[PDB]
Amino acid sequence: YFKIYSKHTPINLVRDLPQGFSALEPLVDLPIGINITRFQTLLALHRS
Amino acid sequence: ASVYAWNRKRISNCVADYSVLYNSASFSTFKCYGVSPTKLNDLCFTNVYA
Amino acid sequence: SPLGKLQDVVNQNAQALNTLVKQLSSNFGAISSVLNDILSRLDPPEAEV
Repeated sequence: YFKIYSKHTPINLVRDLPQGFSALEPLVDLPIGINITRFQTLLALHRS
Repeated sequence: ASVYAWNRKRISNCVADYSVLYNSASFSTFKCYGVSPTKLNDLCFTNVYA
Repeated sequence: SPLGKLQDVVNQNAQALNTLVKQLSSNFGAISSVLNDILSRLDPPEAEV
């Protein structure tokens, strides 16, 4: 089972991971039954 | 499938008829580990992997 | 903490009862700590063990 837990929060601070406590409520559990050993983050871009 | 490439199917979100397998009896070996071989495998299961 | 002796006595009793309840839900070398699942996941002969 591949479990993803999510939480959304407002933030007003610039950098370096501001402190605070927040439990992460579960979001989804994908019954995929596969092997994951590597992961690449995906980032969009802007063009004008 | 061949032994080395064991094929895995996930049995999800369906009711099961475990008793057809048991009463078929054509299965040479129907040995059950951890779960009863006396028709008590009819329990709620999160995951059935074949 | 003026009545610490009586508090210690009741705390020891409560800890003993809590330990007994916790030990109730211990596996004790079996497959599971619950007996109904043993009855439902084993035939009567194997389950007895």
